[PDB]
Amino acid sequence: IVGGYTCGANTVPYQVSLNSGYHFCGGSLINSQWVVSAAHCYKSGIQVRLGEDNINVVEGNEQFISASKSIVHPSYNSNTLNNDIMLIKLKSAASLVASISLPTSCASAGTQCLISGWGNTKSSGTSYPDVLKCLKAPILSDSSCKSAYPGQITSNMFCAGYLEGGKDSCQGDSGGPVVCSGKLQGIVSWGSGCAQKNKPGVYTKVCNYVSWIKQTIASN
Amino acid sequence: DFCLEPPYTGPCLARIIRYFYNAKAGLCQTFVYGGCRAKRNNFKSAEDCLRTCGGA
Ligand SMILES: [Ca+2]
Repeated sequence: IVGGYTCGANTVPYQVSLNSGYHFCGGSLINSQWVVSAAHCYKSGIQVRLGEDNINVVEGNEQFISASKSIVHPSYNSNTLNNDIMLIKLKSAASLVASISLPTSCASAGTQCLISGWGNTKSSGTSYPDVLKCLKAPILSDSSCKSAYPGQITSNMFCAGYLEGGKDSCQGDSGGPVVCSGKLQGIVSWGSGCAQKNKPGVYTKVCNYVSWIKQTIASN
Repeated sequence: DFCLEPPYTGPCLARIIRYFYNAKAGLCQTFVYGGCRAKRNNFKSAEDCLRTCGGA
């Protein structure tokens, strides 16, 4: 997260880290056995880390639980990035660390959201934080999103952020949450660099997937 | 030669460690891959990188 602030320990209790010997992606806990993340975060052998603040130290609220299933959307396209969503089942239920609700309706342009993660905090250069970082950012209109990324924005994507630059998600934040009025509306997905002027972050539009998420979770 | 191209993070926002052949150094080295749109100088192990690019 570039341009953000220190959340505070366990103030984002639905944020998880996906670990493959090191932190590589975030995710969002949506019930005691299931996490939502990005399809491009698929790996075998994922361990989900819940209750984290400092990713590099054991502080004691942690739960480390293996993924028993890692289910990429059947229509994920790894070239266009359409349908960038993945559901991870936990091998044992997490002790509730708390889940976040799925949306009942899509969010509109200008809605303020909370984006969080353990990704790079520099827009030019590299600094990875120990503790979880937070950013408040608004959803942007589809028209502005498509002028920022011509030919690239599908109906399952939205932009969020600040066109002047300096505030954005960055490498290491993928798969993590964009929460707006207590609902998981987005998944950190892609952008052009990070926190660049005129290049807001692009997010998977979770509201389009709620029936699929519910049915897929219940069928596994 | 794809082994001579600089490593490509790509537009996705993961922090995945991959290997690339560094021809300046004559070494397979690590870099951050964002999770999508990989180019070919991008390997999951040092052994795969050396096998494909060693000596380029
Ligand atoms: Ca910790």
